[PDB]
Formats: sequence, C-alpha cells, structure tokens
Amino acid sequence: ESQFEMDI
Amino acid sequence: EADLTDWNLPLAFMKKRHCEKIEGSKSLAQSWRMKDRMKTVSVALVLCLNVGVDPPDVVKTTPCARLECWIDPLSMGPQKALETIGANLQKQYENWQPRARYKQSLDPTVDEVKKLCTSLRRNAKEERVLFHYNGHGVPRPTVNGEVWVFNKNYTQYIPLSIYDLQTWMGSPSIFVYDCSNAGLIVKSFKQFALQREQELEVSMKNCIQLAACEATELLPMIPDLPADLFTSCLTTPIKIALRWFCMQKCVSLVPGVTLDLIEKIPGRLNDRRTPLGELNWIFTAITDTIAWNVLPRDLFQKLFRQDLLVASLFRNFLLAERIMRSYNCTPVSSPRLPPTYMHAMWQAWDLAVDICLSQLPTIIEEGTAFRHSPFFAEQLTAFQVWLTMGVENRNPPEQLPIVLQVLLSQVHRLRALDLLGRFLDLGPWAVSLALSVGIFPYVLKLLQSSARELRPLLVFIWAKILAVDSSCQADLVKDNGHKYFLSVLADPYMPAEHRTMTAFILAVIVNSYHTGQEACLQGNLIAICLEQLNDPHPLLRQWVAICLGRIWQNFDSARWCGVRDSAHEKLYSLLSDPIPEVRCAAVFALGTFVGNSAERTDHSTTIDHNVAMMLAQLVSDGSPMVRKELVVALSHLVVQYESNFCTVALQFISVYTQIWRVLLHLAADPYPEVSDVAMKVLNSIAYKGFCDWSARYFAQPVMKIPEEHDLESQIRKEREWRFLRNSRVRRQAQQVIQKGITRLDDQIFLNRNPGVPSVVKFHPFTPCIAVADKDSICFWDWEKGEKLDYFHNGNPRYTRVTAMEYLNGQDCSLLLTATDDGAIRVWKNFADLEKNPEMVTAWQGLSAGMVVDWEQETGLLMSSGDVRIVRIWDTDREMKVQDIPTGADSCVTSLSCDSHRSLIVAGLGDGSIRVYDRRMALSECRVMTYREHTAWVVKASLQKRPDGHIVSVSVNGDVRIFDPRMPESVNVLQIVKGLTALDIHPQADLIACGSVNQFTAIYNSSGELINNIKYAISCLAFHPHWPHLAVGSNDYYISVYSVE
Repeated sequence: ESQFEMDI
Repeated sequence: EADLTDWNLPLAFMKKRHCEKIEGSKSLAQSWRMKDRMKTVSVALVLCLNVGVDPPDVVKTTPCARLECWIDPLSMGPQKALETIGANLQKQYENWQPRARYKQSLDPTVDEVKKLCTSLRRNAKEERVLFHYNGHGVPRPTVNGEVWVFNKNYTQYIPLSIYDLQTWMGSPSIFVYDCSNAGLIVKSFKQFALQREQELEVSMKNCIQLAACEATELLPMIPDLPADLFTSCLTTPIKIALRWFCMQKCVSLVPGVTLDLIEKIPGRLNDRRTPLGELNWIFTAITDTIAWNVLPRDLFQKLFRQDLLVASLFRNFLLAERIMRSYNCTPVSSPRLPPTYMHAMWQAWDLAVDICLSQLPTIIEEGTAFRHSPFFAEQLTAFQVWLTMGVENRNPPEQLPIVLQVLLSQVHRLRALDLLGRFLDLGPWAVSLALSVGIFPYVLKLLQSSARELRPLLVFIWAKILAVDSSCQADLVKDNGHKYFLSVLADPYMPAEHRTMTAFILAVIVNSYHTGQEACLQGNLIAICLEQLNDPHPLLRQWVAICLGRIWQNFDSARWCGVRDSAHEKLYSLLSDPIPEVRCAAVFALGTFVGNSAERTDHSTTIDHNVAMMLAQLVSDGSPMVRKELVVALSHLVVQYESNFCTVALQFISVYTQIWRVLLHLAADPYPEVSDVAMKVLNSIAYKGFCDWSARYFAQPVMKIPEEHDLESQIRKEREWRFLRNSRVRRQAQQVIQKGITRLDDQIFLNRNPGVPSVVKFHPFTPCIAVADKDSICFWDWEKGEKLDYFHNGNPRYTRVTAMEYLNGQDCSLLLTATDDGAIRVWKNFADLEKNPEMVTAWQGLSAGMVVDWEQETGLLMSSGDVRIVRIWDTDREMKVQDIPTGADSCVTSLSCDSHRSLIVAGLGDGSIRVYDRRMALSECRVMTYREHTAWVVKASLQKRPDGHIVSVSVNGDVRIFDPRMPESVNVLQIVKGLTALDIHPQADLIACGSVNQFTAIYNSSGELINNIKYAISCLAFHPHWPHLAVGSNDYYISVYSVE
C-alpha cells in the first residue's frame, strides 16, 4: 500500500 | 471621545456585512488521487560475465579492479564465481522489491532471449518488465547492439537487433544498460522506435531507459572502485557512497576513520535505530527533497509516486550522477532530467555523514551507546522559522518532503503534526501543496492509531482538508475513520471548539458520501445530537441541527427513528434562540424532518400539522434569513401537502388554509427575494443556502488576529481622524449657539425639490440634507447647494413616507425610512448614492400609518400607528420584543422615546396626553393621562430640563406645558395659532411655526415672537446641534435659515 512504512 | 461618541451605541447592522455572503468555491488542481498504479511484476537478469576472457579492445591489467558485486572472480574459478555473482545480484534487487518475479540468463544467445522475453510477457501482459544488461565481457556496442554470446567459442559473435528486442518486449518496460558506450544503445532504440511508428503509418512513449554513460566515453578503470560502479550506485546506495567519501575527501576531518571501520558499521538497512538505518532515512529524505524542488510536478508524480521500483531507481540515479561526474562520465537517462549535482542539499548530506562517523571508532572499541543526529530537528526548526510569515506570493517551503518523512516515526510526530496544522491554517492554496506531496494516505493510517493525545490535531487537520476538498472518494466511511470521529464527538470532556469541528466533519461525510448514512445510525449519532441540542455554544447548536437535518433526508431507517424518538419536539425549542443563525438551522432541520417524515403520513400527520403552525409563528421573526428559510421549508412541506391542496387551492384562487395565509403573508412581506420565492410556491400550488454560508467559515484562517486589534492599521487612524473631525464640527455648532442666538435672517440653502418635501432630516454631523416626499427621497449638500443623487424607496404604489431617522453618529450612520404600509427600510449610503446605495434591510412592523422612534442607547425600535398599541423590536437580535397595551380608544400622532426614564411619550388623537412606563406589567402601562385638552393633540416631546416637563400643542393652537407627575398643567403659553405643531430644538432654544402662508413665525424658547422670516409649508426641521432652521414648502422647494 503506502510507499513507505509507518510505525503505527 | 472619538471612539465613545459612537462606540457606546450598538451598531445594529454590522452583521449585514456577512449574512448575504453566500458562495461556493473554485475547482481543485488535479490531482492527488494517483489512480494509475501500474507496477513491475518480473525482472530479467541477463549476464555476459565471461570470466577469464578479455575482448580484444580491453586495456589491461594493473588497475583493472575486476570486483563485481563485491566478488573477485579469480579466487573461485570460471563457474563458481558466475553463479555466486548472479546470486548476489538477485539479493541486491530483492532488497527493493521482494515480490518481483525472478528470471535469469547466463550467456543466453538468441532463442534463449526470445523465449525469456516471451515467457515474461505471458506472465504479465499489461505490467512492466525490467531488462538489465551487463555487457562487461562484451566488445564495445555497435549501432545494432552486437553481443559476444556463443557456444563457448569467442569467434561466434552474434549480431543482435534492438528493433527485434523491442518487438519481443512490446509492453511498458524499463531498460538498464551497463555498456561502455551505453548512450549509443539509447539513440538506436529511439531511432528504431521512430522507424516502427513510421512503418505503422502505412512503445516510444512507454519505455524508460537508464544508460551508464554517454556514447562517446568509456567506464573508468580505477584500481579502488568496483567494476560495476553504475549497478552498485543504483542497487547499493550506501557502501560505495561511504567508500567514495573516504577516498574523495581531500583532507579528512575525522582522524582514525578509514575503510577498515566503514566495512564494520553494524546494523540492518531497515533497523531505524542503528547507524545504517538512520543514514538510509536521511538519504531518502534528501533525495526526495531535491526531486521535489527541481523537477516539474508533471514528472515528479510520474517518476517518484506511481511505482515503487521506478521511484527507487531514480532516487539512486541522482547519486550515481553525483559520483560518476567526478570520473568524466555522464549518466544518461530517458526521460531527461535537469542537472542536480549543483544543489545545496548535498552539503547537508556530507555534514550528517561526517557527524555519524566521528562516533564509529569508540562504538566499535568501547561499546558506547549510539547517539542520534539532530538532522530532522533542525529541518523542523527551519520550517517553523519559515512559518513566521507565509504568504501566497512566495516560494513554497522547500522542506515539506521532510515533514512527510518525520510523520512516519514516533519521536517527533507531535511536533510535525502541530507544524503541519499551523501550515494548513493558511488559505486554501496551502492545503493544495500538502495534498500534492501525499499527506492524505498517511494521515488515514494515523487516524486509526491507538494514541489518544493526537485527537485535537487529527480533528483540526481533517476539518481543514474536508473544508477545502470535500471530494475525497468516501475514504473516511469505507474504512473505520468515521468511528473515530463518532467517539471524538461522544467524549463529554473535549472542548467545544473540537466538538464543533467534529460535528462539521460528520455533517460533511454524511451528506457527501451516501454510504455513511447507515454508519451514523449504527453509532446512534441521532441520540448524541439530540443530547447536544442544549449545548450553550452557538456553533454547536447550529452544526448539531445541521447534522440532524442532513440525516433526515432519504433514510427509511431514520425516518422511523426520527418519528420514534420525537426528535422534532426538541428542535422547535431552538426557534426561541436569540441568534437568528440558530433559528435558521432549526427551521432547516425541522422542515426537512417533517417534509420527509410525511412520506408515510400515517399518524405522523399529527406532527405534520403542528410543525406547519409552529413555523407560522415565525412570520413575526423579521430576519430575512429565517424568513427565507421559512419559505423554503414550507415549500418542502407543500410538496407533500399538494395531494390535498388540489381541492383547497380553489378557495385561495383547515391547516391548508392557514398554510395558504402564511405563504401569502410571506410573499407580501417586503423582501423581493423572499417575495419572488413565495410567489413561485403559491403559483406552483395553484397551477397543480444557509448550510453553505455556515460551511465556508472553516476554510478561513482562525489562528490570525483580526485587523481590529492592529493599533497601527490605516483603518483605525483614518476612522479616529474622521471621528475627531465630526466631533469638532459638533463643537463649532455648540460655539455658535453659545455665542448667542439672534434673529434667523441669514441664508444657507434654497433649491427646487422633486415632490412635496413632507419629511426633512439631517445627519448629526455631516452637512447632507435628506428630504422625502410620498414616494422617494432626494438628497442635497447642506452648505454648497449641490444636488446629490436621489433614491426611490422601492415601496408599493400609493404608500407614503411617515418618518425618517439616522441610527448612528459615525460608523453605522444608516438612513431608516418608515411608511404607511408598515415597511421599514434601511440604507447605508445616502452619503454616497453616486456609487452604491447599499441597501441594508427591509423589515415590516405593525403586524395614522406608522410612526417610529428608534432608541440608539438600547438598540430598540419603538413604533405606533394604526394598531392602537406600542410595539418594541430588538434591532440587535432581529426579534420582536413586546406589545405594550393601552386603554386608549384612538390612534396617536406621536411618538417619542425617553431613554433616561424608560418613558414612552405620546399625544393621542382622542385629545388626551398619555405616557407609558416600560417597567409596568403588560396589562396596561398606565401612568397618566392629562385631561386639560379635548381637541386632538399634535407632536409632543419632553423638555431638556431634568424634571421632564412635557410640551403639548392642541390642534386648536393652544400651547401648554404639563407637569410630569400630575394631571394638571404647569402653564399655558399660547405661543401659536391655529393648528400649528411646535417643532422645538432644545440645544438651540428655537421654536418653529409653520402655516398656510409663505413664511415661518419663528419664536425663541422664551415664547417671544420674532417678525415672520422668509428666506403653505410642507415640513419643519432643524439640523442637529446647529441653530439653523429648515422648512419645506408645497411649492416644491426647501430652504435653510441661519443665525445672523
């Protein structure tokens, strides 16, 4: 999905 | 003084600068919705690393540095080395797209390549294919792409064809060439594509190419670099970047750090808390910032957002360009980009690298903890500095791509979100930039985090995004974001500002998407809104009512839930709210509720009729906004009522007849916009908005301090100067009175007027004469005689002007005109009719004609006439205040307000003199009457003396002064005869005396007679504060007299 990983 | 002169009084119509500002918005720049999501599916690795064989054009050997994929083939032999290198190449590509389909050939000839390309095309016919050609073991390319592939016998060079290769891979594709004269291949590729297109007139636009260097130059033979330098730069951005740093720096500034330590730096590339992790994060942020700030948006979106692999390859390409430039090589790409090696941001990279590496020795030697750099903190600081004063006419901030990166972690997230919010608070253009970089898909993920402290920030950001871009394709209602906001609304401890923004967001997504219609019921949003209808804040009342109105549109489930809970029972209570905006919201929600609930009718017809009558009461409101909404709401109810009006309209041409009377009254009411709409409704029956005004609020800055507090603004200095000017003119008037009043035999003005000058008024300070006849008002320059433009009142034929007054001294100096038919109209620029009359309002009173006296110290409008009572309206709320009963059996000729004693002063047509005390219970405000007269009483008023004595004149001419506390008079003067009212100006001690003859029998306040003064009289008047008379005559002229 997102181009970059998110530390949700 | 200058301020208090007018700013101790209400400015009743300041709201009229905003009430009519109903507007939409401009279209949005297209587009952040990157719907084109084509992806790479398979990768072909074609190697020609013929270990042990040197083409005849090779120059050898000492500095050859034959290091490929960090492998030295001589230590393993001709077969082990090839497989090992291929394995490493695979690993290098998997780091960027682990899901890619792997395909590899080692020294393929002709059919091997054709079969490979065909198989890959079959695997995915519409998606992209990456073709990577090494060529290190191949002679320099020719114009055809000839290659040394063979059955282990170098004498079989096999000429190839770029054209044929294009034919095999006709899909969108990406090519990578590590050839020495790589540019030659790109040129041939383009020429062949053109040839094919020309043949097709009897792929160019879909291919992307990366060539190691230009057609006229060779790759460097440097003993310390890997042979596959271009591949290394594209696939392993670090490693060589640090090796180059150590070698390129002329004088190292970090003693003790060399390659022996660089190759020992711990950590995974993706482990954000390690040296390499942080370096990769900084590298990505810098290369994205450069791309953002160099390329046009048309290329940026295509290359750095559409595909993960394309963006990664171009991101690394910029590094390859920077490094290879130093060795007299120029990487070539198609599409061609502007040069970037010159950009200032590269200096920041070197600094960050230097800082990191100074810690490396001790960490290895002693084990000291690794400290993080301040890079992102400083970038955020610079952004914050820019925010100090941002305007549209400036270059956008260069650091938005950095903020985007900061939002991905959990260290500075709160600061980045705060700064983003502050940025978005600027006008809509600020939001568009934020949309163009891709905040949207990330804030959607943050919306579902477990944090609670982020609530006010995400709410603010989404309120602004939806306020500007309501077209978002239901993303908040397809996912669970709507649940978040429902919980946010539910929280009873959240400040009203955020509850208001949350209510706005919910109203928007409910009306905008048509899928949130069920979700808002699943969460019992109706119950929450009903509970919140009693919130004291005006905006929560408005937005909650709007949410309820928007819910009750076409829902079957919340048709029933609506009727079931008697929601309307609470909404009508908002019709009592002092603020007309809340009443409008309530009328909207209530009318919508009934208009849609009536689709069933059934027992709810009981409700249908009751609401129709509750709305009928609102015909007395007076507000044009509420009134217009009443007409629209009634039309919405009419849609359902027509099923029975088909047999009732014939009577017009028993709730139906009441509705008819309400609509007819509303049509009659003097607001042509309203009259027009009401007539359209009445005609439609016989033959067979607010929400946007409120919504636009959130798109404005709210963190800005308004100009009213700018003590240096021109508007304040100018207004204060003008205020002092007006005060000084008043002082001049006072001085001319104080010097002594003499016979008024001097002259100021004489001009012929249209019509009969029956009402003559003057502005308190401005020398402008305002004179009305039956139908129209003319204006003159009080000193020069210059004729000013006139303004027809616009009132119905056969009406008559009865009274005129000015409402304020300096800023809200509006002209108010009353007529026999009850119309009350207000205009702002009698002062400047030459450019803009600027009408203010058009009220109608009295449910003798009409006589008015507005109380400037209270903001109240008092009126009497053909109603036998006194009516009070609050002109600061647009609401009826009270009906004051009386025992009189006749109408009056007066009225006068005494704002210091709360006294209503009248003479009555029945011959008595009656006054009222506003503080008495509204059964009869009986204080007096005086009973020393039997003939009609003409205009009467109180004296300047503190006692409050009243001057009263009979139609028989008797002039008598009465005691404010007794039914008996103080004295009898008989100043004039016969039926002449005495217009008195206490400041000037002047008494006017009109008659049928062409003169005025002027007297002093002492009663002494001055010989008749000439410059049937139509009107007597005085200019306020000046000892100057004005008289209108039935010979179509007016004149002004002055102290000699």
